[PDB]
Amino acid sequence: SYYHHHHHHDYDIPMPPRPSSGELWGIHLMPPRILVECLLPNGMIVTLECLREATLITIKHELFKEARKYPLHQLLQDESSYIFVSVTQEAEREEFFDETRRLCDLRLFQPFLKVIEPVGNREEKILNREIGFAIGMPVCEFDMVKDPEVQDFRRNILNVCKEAVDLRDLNSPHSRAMYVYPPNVESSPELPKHIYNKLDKGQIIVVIWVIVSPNNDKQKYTLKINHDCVPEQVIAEAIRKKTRSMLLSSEQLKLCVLEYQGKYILKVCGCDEYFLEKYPLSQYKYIRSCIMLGRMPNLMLMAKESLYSQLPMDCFTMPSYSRETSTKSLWVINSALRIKILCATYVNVIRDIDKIYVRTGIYHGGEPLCDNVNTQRVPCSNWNEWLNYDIYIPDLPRAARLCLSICSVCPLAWGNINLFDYTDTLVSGKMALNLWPVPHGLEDLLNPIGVTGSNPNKETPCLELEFDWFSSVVKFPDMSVIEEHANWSVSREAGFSYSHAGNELRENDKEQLKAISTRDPLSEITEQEKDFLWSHRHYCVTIPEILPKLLLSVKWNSRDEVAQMYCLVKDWPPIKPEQAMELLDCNYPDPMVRGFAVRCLEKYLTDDKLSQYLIQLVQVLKYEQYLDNLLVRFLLKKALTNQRIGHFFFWHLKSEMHNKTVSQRFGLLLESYCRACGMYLKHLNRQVEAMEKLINLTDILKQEKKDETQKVQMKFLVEQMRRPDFMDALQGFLSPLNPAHQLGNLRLEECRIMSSAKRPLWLNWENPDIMSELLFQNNEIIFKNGDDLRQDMLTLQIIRIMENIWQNQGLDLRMLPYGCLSIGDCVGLIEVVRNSHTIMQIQCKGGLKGALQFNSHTLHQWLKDKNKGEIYDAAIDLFTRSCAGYCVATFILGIGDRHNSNIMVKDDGQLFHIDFGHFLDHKKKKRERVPFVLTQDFLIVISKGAQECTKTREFERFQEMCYKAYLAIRQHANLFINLFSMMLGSGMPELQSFDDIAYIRKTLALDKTEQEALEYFMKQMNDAHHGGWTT
Amino acid sequence: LQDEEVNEKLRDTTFLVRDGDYTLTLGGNNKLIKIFHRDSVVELINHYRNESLAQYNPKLSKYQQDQKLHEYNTQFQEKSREYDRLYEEYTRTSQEIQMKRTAIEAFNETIKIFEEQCQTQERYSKEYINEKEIQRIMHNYDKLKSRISEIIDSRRRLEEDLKKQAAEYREIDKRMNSIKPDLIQLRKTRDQYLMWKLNEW
Ligand SMILES: NS(=O)(=O)c1ccccc1Cl
Ligand SMILES: NS(=O)(=O)c1ccccc1Cl
Ligand SMILES: Nc1ccc2n[nH]cc2c1
Repeated sequence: SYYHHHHHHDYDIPMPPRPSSGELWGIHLMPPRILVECLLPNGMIVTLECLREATLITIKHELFKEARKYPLHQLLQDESSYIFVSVTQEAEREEFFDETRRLCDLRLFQPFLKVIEPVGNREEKILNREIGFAIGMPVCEFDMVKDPEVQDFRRNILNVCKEAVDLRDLNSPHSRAMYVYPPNVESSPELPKHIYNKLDKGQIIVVIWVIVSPNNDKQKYTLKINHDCVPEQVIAEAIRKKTRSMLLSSEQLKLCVLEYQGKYILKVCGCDEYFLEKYPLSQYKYIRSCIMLGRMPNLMLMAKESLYSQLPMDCFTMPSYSRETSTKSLWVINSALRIKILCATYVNVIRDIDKIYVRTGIYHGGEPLCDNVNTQRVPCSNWNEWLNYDIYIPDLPRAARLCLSICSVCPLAWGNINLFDYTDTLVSGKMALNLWPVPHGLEDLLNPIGVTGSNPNKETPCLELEFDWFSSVVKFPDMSVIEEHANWSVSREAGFSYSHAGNELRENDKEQLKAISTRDPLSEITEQEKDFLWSHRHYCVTIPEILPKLLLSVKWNSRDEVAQMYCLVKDWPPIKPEQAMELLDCNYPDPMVRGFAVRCLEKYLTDDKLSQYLIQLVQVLKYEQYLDNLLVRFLLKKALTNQRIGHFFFWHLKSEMHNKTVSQRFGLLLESYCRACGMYLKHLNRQVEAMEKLINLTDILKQEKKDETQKVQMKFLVEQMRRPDFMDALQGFLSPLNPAHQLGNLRLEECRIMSSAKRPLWLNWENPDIMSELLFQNNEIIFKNGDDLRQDMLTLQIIRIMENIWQNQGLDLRMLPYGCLSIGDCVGLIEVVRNSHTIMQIQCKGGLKGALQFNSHTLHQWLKDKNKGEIYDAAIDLFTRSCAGYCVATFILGIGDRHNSNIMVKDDGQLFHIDFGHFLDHKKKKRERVPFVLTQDFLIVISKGAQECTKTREFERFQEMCYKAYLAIRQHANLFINLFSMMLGSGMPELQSFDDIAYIRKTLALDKTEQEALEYFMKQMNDAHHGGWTT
Repeated sequence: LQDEEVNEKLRDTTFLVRDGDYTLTLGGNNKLIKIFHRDSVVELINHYRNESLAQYNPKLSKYQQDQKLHEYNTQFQEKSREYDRLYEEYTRTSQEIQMKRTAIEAFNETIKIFEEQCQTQERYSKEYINEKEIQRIMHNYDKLKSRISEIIDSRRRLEEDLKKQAAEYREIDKRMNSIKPDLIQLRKTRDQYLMWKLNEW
């Protein structure tokens, strides 16, 4: 009687991505002895069986044994002039120069090896294997590329490499150590006041250490010195003590110091940071972190000699790639725009679709004319029209692009083309434009926000076109010509008598500009306001911050308006890095705009604050029209100036090589970097070797050794990490989460496959540092192959940025934006945060015996057990502070519902969120949600012990932090809107439109007053809990 | 008169009535403007609609009609669920298809080394033509070509796996193109039955 006896006849009971890309083709793990077909100059294939982990020294030296039996020997030179070579899974013929490499790490396709002699006696150059390893594609794959844009980028972008490398040897070796160990420093020297108030009105207890022969021994020399003190002075007061005796006068001790003083610099104990320059000990992050955490710095006097004997020189050298028509100016062509649409092929659809047609529009991001569709013809079943557009050629703006698609009676396959060559040339001729499938849940008809260019997949709907030919090669005009036209149109302006511009007065409509100057990027501007703005453009120059709105007010399909804007922008005054970033989203494509934006960054963007926003800045490369461009030369330089940038710059590109829309642009960039970066290439290639071993191990677990209990999986885990190729590969390298940290020597004792079904690995290495005792002896992190990290990556970024906007507005909410890095297609590393457990783990550890209920006070009781005594108060504060900051951020970003298994509480009483899920309230808009709900459990801890906990004095002070913090973010809403906007490039399903980012606007309620915003907040915070939140 | 969400819900087109204290969201793109009660109010509204508005650069709908139940959401969302799992099949297969092509590229190239090796023995078989050493030498050649046979036959097997995979691929893309417009109709007639909280389907 359950389903009205109705049968379901269909019901029979019966990543990314699949098995392959391992040690042999379609294999994963090659068995421990393998049969390898060897080939020679003879024609004589012997067939050595050999060990999977065996070096190529061996297989050679035991083939130059095993040959002396097989036929036609006597013609094989001293093996000392001979090299192996085979085909790899990325089908390339790879001469195997390094022969200390093991058979398993060759990434062969079939197990065979041809033998040969070394051609092109420049093995030394043919180690840009190392480059291809890092980049994850062969370098030769660039060499055989037709596009001159590419072969140029490669040859041209070496300017920057060379110029950067000379900047490193400018004051060798100090300069080299600034490159290799740049200071880790908050961007303002001034210290916030809640930090100050731990310091005896401006003093810190330090501890300098030193190792003198027999070295066995190490010696404290604890000081107490000013927070604003530089390291050079802290070197002195360290030596001062160590030196002082009853046999040194203060005259003789001053001389003894100054001489010993210069010879040393300060390291941090247990990890590789170095305070190498004039900055307050406070401005370094390790100190200001020690201050706050309740810790005594453990620095270390390192001899300069012994640091300088780590750094090797660059040895940078150019690669082998080292070696009219007049023109028609765009503006002379008397014509309109006509682009011919011929024939597509390959299109997938007869019965259910009625008809199909090629829709096209000209673009800037927004539309410069009535785009028009072509008549429908032979729908399905396999056009030839010159198609006429409503724009005069000369009005075409420089970043003008044709966007196209093929649509149904919904779309089918989209594409776009730059109307100009990277050489400022207007395109004429016939184009074959291979199309991209529509992104899942693109309901719009054309994709102009999409990437510029054809597909590199041949096997896709191609579409043939012809671009009007105007009797000659047509170029965009030089500034010389664009300037003149501005100054002409200006004086032609000054002489009519009628109302409308779209008058050297002023007024105080003057301030109805400044009103606009403060609105957020997504506050849509009205046509009247456009005309308002465009008309007073010459006044706007006293309010630079208005420029983004002005530029959106310009009519880019009038070359008149654009010529004049070009000239404003020429010597517009620099604006703040936080604003100029807006000017490199998809809404601003023009080269002069973007150039300006880059100058702003060259000028006023700290190596610190670049490091903070490096992810945005890299996603923005994608929206650039051409390969070479100012923003790349900018970032490539910074990357080569400052290894801590380069490091993440390299991972941030590498992580996205899988994604074939960027592949070439990024690979090519990565190649530039890997050639010029120096010895780091060797450290990266060790990181890269490691991550590959981890991916291939997790893959075996995920899709072969499923089930097999835990215990069988874990016997197979330890077996593998015992093997010598793994011990080689996973043991002496830098943490990509932070390469300051060194990993050395796996502790397999403590390595395990976490419980989750994506088989995350918990890895724990020794900390090889010489003073590891004072920091941590066991660095451990989580390698998770399965989930896509780059959303988590971002919310943690955003969370980090809030924490700063708080601190440096004096407002100590302590968030824990733990470390997370995407390093490939759904593959990453997540920092472990030691001594933390989930609220649900707390509920089991205090859960009284047989199962009835946990108890709401078990959390608050659990904290007392940790924080006993005078500390208790402090540990409640921490909870209360963190619990606020997370309550605000989580509401603001709209991240997925917090529950017991995704909140964590540390032993010291700090609370922090993990596994955030979708950020901007992605699919639950099918509203105004509060994802972190303060249950009783927390409320108790906040109101120490109280019953009827909603109305305590503690809880009101908690609400006060929330109100102050929410408003703090709101004041800086611009930044977040942009940070979000720049990330439209990355393929994140949570971010496809600006109207996605919408949510953050409702959330902060920018359209209302802040009175109304607060009260919006209070309301929503009241709505979530029912009780509390009325004032 | 009375008898952000704009930019979201106005998905395509040319008239909209929001809330100067009100706002018009129509020409080109999705263009917006507003003035206070300055010159009639809601009868000059009827004018711009079809004629003039030449006091500006270019001069050039609501309510619900067209015929209450849950019904559609199980259709909509469990047709979506297929579209979604078809994006995944689509997705896998695409990555699978190139995985093959570049695995054929492996074969094609692998072979050329074994073709070059039959020929490296060809040269050295000719160059050194007792009748035992010749037979041993004749045998090692025999493996080459019976090995090469398998390599090529292996390639072919993949090559035809690629054809099925290609046809099977294209067919997923085919079936999604029927689902898209079907799936949009069902979302639009969901948002009209929204017009008429309570919810509970
Ligand atoms: N059309 S095609 O891709 O050249 C082709 C057709 C049939 C068989 C092999 C190939 Cl590569
Ligand atoms: N480059 S190498 O010496 O062959 C090597 C191989 C495997 C692991 C580490 C290293 Cl340094
Ligand atoms: N010290 C610094 C740090 C960052 C800089 N950008 N441009 C010049 C700079 C100097």
